[PDB]
Amino acid sequence: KAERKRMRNRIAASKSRKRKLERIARLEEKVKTLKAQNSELASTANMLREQVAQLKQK
Amino acid sequence: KAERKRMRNRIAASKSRKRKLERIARLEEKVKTLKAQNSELASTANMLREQVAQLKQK
DNA sequence: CGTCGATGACTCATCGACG
DNA sequence: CGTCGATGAGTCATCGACG
Repeated sequence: KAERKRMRNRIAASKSRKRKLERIARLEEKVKTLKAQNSELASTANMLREQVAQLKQK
Repeated sequence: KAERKRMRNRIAASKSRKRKLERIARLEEKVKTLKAQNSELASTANMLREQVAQLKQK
């Protein structure tokens, strides 16, 4: 029937919306996680710049 | 009058879908640039270890 | 209260894939 | 060809904001 198809499409449409939100969430967690690493990597670089300017003494 | 509102809503729905897409594009751009920046900060940290392990000569 | 635009949910129009 | 599920678009339900 057309009633049955209309009902299968209602689930298809909600599944489509769902994985749109799922995609938004992965992307947002990805940038959250790259920001953390950015800061990790950038402070380390900083800690290593000081080790350089302190070893070039003597 | 029903017609006119139905038309104004068609435009609102279009605007809604478009800024969902604009949101996805900004999110993917952010990931792209944080990635490239990570690469930059990680190669730099790596080059700085080697200045350290070579200023470590005495 | 009615009316606005925004947005989630429902429905319709198409799509490519399948047989 | 008819039929499937996926997805963009149109439509309906409902929201908070306005006045």
